[PDB]
Amino acid sequence: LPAHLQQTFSPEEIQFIVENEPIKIFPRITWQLITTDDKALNNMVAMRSTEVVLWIALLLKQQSKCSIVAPQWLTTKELDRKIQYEKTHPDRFSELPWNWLVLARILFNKAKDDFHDPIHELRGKIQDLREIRQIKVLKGLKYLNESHLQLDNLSLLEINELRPFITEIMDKLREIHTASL
Amino acid sequence: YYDIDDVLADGTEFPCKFQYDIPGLGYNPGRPITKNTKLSLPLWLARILAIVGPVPFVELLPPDMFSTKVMNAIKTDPVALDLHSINSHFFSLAIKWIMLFSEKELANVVSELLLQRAQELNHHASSTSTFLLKLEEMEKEIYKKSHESYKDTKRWMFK
Amino acid sequence: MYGDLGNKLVLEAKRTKQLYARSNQDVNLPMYHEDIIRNILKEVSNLRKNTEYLKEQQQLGMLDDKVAKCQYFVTLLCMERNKRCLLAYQRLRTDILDSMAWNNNGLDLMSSITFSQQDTNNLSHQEQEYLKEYCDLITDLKSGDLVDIDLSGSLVPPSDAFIDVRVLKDAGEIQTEYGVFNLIKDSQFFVQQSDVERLIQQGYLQLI
Amino acid sequence: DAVFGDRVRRFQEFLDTFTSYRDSVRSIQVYNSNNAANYILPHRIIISLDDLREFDRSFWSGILVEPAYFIPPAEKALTDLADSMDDVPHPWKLSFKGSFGAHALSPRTLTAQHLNKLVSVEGIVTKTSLVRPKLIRSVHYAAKTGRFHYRDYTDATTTLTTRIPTPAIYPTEDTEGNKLTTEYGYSTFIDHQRITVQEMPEMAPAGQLPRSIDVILDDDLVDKTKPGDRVNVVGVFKSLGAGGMNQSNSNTLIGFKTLILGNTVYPLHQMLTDFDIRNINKLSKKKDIFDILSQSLAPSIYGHDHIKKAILLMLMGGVEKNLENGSHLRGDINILMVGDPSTAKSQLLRFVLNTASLAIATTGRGSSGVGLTAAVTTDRETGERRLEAGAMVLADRGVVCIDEFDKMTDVDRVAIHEVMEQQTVTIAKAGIHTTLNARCSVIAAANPVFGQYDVNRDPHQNIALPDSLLSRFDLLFVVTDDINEIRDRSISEHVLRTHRVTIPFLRKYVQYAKERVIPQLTQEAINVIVKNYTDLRNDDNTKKSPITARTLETLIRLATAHAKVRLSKTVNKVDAKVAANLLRFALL
Amino acid sequence: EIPELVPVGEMPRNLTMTCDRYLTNKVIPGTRVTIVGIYSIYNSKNGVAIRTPYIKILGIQSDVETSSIWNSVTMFTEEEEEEFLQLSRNPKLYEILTNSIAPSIFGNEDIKKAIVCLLMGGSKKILPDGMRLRGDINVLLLGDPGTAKSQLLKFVEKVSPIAVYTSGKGSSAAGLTASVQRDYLEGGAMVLADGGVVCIDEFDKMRDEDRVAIHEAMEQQTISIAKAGITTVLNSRTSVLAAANPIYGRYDDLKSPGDNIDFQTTILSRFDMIFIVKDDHNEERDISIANHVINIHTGNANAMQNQQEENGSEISIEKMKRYITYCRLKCAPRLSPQAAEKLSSNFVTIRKQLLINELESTERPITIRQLEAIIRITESLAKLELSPIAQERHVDEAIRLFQASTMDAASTSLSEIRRFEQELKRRLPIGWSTSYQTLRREFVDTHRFSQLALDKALYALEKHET
Repeated sequence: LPAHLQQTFSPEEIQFIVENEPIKIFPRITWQLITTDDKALNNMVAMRSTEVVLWIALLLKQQSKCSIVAPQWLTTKELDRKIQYEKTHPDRFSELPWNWLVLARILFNKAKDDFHDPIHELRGKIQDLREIRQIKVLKGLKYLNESHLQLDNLSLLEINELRPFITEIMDKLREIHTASL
Repeated sequence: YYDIDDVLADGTEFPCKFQYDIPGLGYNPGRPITKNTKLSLPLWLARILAIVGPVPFVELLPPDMFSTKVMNAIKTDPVALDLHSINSHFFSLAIKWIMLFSEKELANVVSELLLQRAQELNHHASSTSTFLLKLEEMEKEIYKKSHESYKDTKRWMFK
Repeated sequence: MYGDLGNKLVLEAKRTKQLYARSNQDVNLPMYHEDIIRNILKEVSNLRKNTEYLKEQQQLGMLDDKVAKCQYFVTLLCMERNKRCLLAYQRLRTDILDSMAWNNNGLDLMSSITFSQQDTNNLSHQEQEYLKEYCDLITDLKSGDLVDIDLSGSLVPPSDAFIDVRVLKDAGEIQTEYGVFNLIKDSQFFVQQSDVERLIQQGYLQLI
Repeated sequence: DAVFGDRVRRFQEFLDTFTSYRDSVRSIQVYNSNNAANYILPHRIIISLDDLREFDRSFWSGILVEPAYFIPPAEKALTDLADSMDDVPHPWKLSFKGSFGAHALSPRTLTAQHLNKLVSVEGIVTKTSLVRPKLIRSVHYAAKTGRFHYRDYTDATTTLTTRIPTPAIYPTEDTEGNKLTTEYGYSTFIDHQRITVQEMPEMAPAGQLPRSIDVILDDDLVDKTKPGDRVNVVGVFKSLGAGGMNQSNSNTLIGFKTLILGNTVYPLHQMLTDFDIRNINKLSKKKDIFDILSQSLAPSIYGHDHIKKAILLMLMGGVEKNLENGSHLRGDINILMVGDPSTAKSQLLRFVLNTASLAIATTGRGSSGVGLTAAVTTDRETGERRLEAGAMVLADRGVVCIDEFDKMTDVDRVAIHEVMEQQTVTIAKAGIHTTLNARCSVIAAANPVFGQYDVNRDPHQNIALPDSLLSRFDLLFVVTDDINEIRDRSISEHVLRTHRVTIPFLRKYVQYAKERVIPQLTQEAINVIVKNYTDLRNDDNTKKSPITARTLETLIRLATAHAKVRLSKTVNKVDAKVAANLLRFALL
Repeated sequence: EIPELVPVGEMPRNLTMTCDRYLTNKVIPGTRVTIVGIYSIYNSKNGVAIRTPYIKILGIQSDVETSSIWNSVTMFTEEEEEEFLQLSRNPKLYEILTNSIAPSIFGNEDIKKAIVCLLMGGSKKILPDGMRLRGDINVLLLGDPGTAKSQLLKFVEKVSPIAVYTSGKGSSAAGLTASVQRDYLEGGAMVLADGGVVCIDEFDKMRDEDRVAIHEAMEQQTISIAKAGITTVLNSRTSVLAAANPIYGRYDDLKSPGDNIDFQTTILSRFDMIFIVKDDHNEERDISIANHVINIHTGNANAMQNQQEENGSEISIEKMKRYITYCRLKCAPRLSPQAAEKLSSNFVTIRKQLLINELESTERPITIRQLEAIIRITESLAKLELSPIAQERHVDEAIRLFQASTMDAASTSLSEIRRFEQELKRRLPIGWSTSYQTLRREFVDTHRFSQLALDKALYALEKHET
């Protein structure tokens, strides 16, 4: 009996999910281990980038034995083209990593000192792109009908927050209408 | 069904008059109930009495809640309308009465009202005041679920 | 007036959902109502008694009247109504219950079901037999895996993966499994998620 | 302002498709011409907001959000449609029913989000400022140049919208220099008033003071509501006056007093046809009806059949007889009830009141003195000595109730003597000096004049209110709740059964009976009431007291009343016997 | 400014403040607050120049506790239903409640229970026709001082969800309940305290004109006001609790039990439960109360007994109120048939027996109103258990309780002053030049005559036939 939530995912569970996405790293180190699902790696070379899963990068970052790379889409100069492209298409939600909220929480807790110009900038940027996008969702949510919605490109977290609401009142709405014919 | 909202929804009284005489009154010393007597019946028994008959046992006189004055007043300002006062059940209830009487006209009406509440309820989904007091019980329950998804996702947002 | 006692009963059922909702969930159900449902059962026995009586009466006196049908129809519904109440309440009670048997048993080394469920004897023994039979039922699921579970716990995912537990007036040391953590009031153990899951449910650990 | 034209052409269409209002306008245009053919109706057409949403939502949201730009083009459109009606041989008014609301508000919750927006207030109305004319259209006559000359005066409440103020005085030699005399009675005056509205006393949150706002009532609406009445006003919410910003003194921070114009004022809380009169006519012949009737008064009250009989016999009341060039003999019958409390004496009277067709109730002390105008003093206003009807003038032709009739000051009683028998009130006050007529019927319930010794106590000293009063009352009924044991159990059982030929046909039964027809008097009866009367004096003056010619008068009134109950065009002997009976149970 | 600091010997000054927009109606008058705002001055001609001070507010913040609202919610929380429904399960529930009301006040158990059955309201019926019976009852505490009744009322005032204590004659500038003031109903006791408890003292010392209003109000719950330009007919759902002060002391018990209030017992007839009480002294009980006070002064620590009563059993009275609101709104009780017939037997025995008692013209009473009272007690107490249905034993308590009230309904003269004969005779055969005036001058400097005394002896002799 899962109790909470249960129909929607838990906010934590979507991080539990996203940490399964691989991203590049800069190992300080120069057994085996096969583990199960990793496939990697031959002993990591210091000052050499390589591709590994996230939860291990985070794990090895707590010990500061590795320096995570910043994603090419996580930058303020990069985000600028994205909010510029977002203000100008009030309908569509543009192009999203789909994890961007949760990577934006996770990579800022520890890895923060690795980013170039992380301070007081990107958080200001993504807290914004997580603003106009949210209100655009609430103003795109007036057009609700059964059964269709284009939620286009939308974050996993954004999906998860509003899920019970939409997929509940769709189940009051479509419920009268299917049944009245 | 097992959920409390439905079995409670069936508890509501309707002004339904009898098509026929029925001696053996279970309600008191009639003994029979004279034809065309208007007696309030809960929905649970009254639901299949309109089907089984080829003339049904009951007329199904439209409930005061569905009075065309109301179905008109809900087309003005739903967001400021107080549902919790009138029944309080509406959607749990109205959903049954639309099928029972097979009325198309008001579908398009309530299907609108419930969008208009909800475009307001995504507004109190962000972290009440007085308004939370006037929701219908089941609608209210959805407010719990949304507000909880949001609260929890905010508490996850930081530490 | 006819079937309304069930509406009041489920109306009361609702408030336990209110107490399980926000909530906070400590369990502590007030009691199972045996009395009010006894009233319901006496009322329904009344009903079915008049039902078989009239079922005898159609055989003689009513002579298959068009009206007769109604009694076997309407009053029959009432039986269903009580049922609709009686199960709706009851399943609700099993929903508030089995989940409790889930999240805590309880947990290592269960090692027995005791001191849990503050309702205890106040809740009906008929439910408690179901309950003990149910945790006996889940012991077999515990015995298939072999996974291992460890299922009762860890509804919330490990991070990362070491935590810090601050003692909360617990004695201690009762940590026999894996190692003797030597429980000591006012002592925080920089221990892995492993034994933390198991020990936090009991009430020893406090801050994760 | 082609958009104001748009509003007019838009509102045009709304009418005549659908045409459901147009028939009412036609009805208004026709009814007044029917009064023109005879030998009053306000001109305004109630618009249900209900219908407005079906056509245009855009124009619907406007009337609520910005009524200043919308109501007047719709109005000019309504006049425009009233002139295309039939035919020749006025601004009108909108109403706005609703379909509330938003905008639903009590006066406590209002200001400013609700300002410059249609509003339906509701609450108590006080103190209702006094009705007064207001000038609108100026009309003049030039001579010898003739023609016809008019100015149009725009006040603060003119139309809705704000406009450059026209006032005041008169144009007086508009060019060229011709003389202009004011033409009165061609020129138009719309009446005008304002009434403040307090929020409902029962929905008041706390000891926090009540907040009332003022409503101006234009045209017809005037004098439609007395103060203290439940009212749901509607209207546009208007802020008028400068906040002091107009001048150059500042003064303070207080400013922009607000009020509501218009608009509707929905208040909130005989006909015998063909068949009824037939029911009476059928029912008149039945011989036992009197007892049934007498039982019809008391669903909740046991026994007292005699007393109920009495109250009917008051409702009817012995015609009225005014002799040629001589005084008139009193027609109506007056009643008193005396007994220990719980006797329902105060409970009975309200049921007297309801079905009574009038009249005013008065309980002990009191007001308004009950006597004459009371010579209300002083001032009110300027110092002018004025007076108003006492408490038996406005109740004329009706049933006055008096509760705790003993507790009333003797000063008043002195006047009641004049009211009851004499049948008139006389005011020599200051003053207006006149004899004005109050010919009311009267009931009174009094306690046991100190000490529950009402049952055992002597025929005198028990009443407590000597003397002539005791006589004036035609019937003195005693109500000691004293067992009579076997009578107590029965009463209890009755009350128990209660704790779980009608009531609406009674008064209808009564009015026809009252104006039709007066039974006169017959030589069947007279010897009966003479025998009876003489008996009473001779024997009772040994038994009890008081007895006078007054009693005789009463005998005749009762006879005639019971004749009315029988609907008989004549007095009868049986009736006489009845009067005998009730006057006996009065005495014994 | 707050009364603690710094009044010294002078009346504290009051600065005028303008709230605006969303801070408006944020604060109920009477609640302590801490304002922020700018400080500034306005002109307001009243020289020279003399501009007067005000504080603009941005923005206001109320103290955490002080009626922040909404302390009156028709639903409350959840855990409250839980613990309430846990309290409904107590066998000693009634009994433990009767111990909550007067921690300080000793004895007086009948009064002590009567308060309980009062607060809980009663049967309320809207049944057709328009006539509606009401709840709940009335209570008279009348008796000589040391009864603590005037303090007890202060207590009820605290407990009851909405309550107004007015002893008068009202007080101070607010009319005794519903009041007409001109710009309308100015709202008062009977009004400002509608739908609940009203506490009155000096009940016999109230003015006439509003006494009428009361007498008419208590039965039909509605008062009609015809004053000036407002003829309104409002609604007082209040249940009056009155404590009268009796005259001349114990002899008034020697006197007929009624006859106390003015010249009329009708007051006592309207009132359902009349309790004659007294500051009775028993060395056992007197030492109890005394020792208790010695404990109270210092070393101070007795008021703890209530607190351990709270740990173990008793209710905090902060909770009792929420409870009363709860029971009051949730459920409306109804009596059982056997209980009904039982009460029929009750009342007919009352009527018959006490009639037989009054065969002798024994001076004292019985109204069906009293029966109706008994009813309202049964429903009240039924609403304590919270049950939708009444029971027989449940009523069996009520009959006896009201029986104690009847015992209160049940309970020579020197004649010195009454010796008005001397004057009436050999003093004045014409009675004139004397009357109430003579009795004064003759008894004015004779160290002697009270108004009631003078009238009593007069009424006495009037009646006596002398």
